[PDB]
Amino acid sequence: HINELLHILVFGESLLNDAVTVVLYKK
Repeated sequence: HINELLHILVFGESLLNDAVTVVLYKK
């Protein structure tokens, strides 16, 4: 799809890369 390419895209742009570490690093 490409309709949310604007929403779901930013909805978690980097906000995900920050939650993927704290859980992988500091766990």
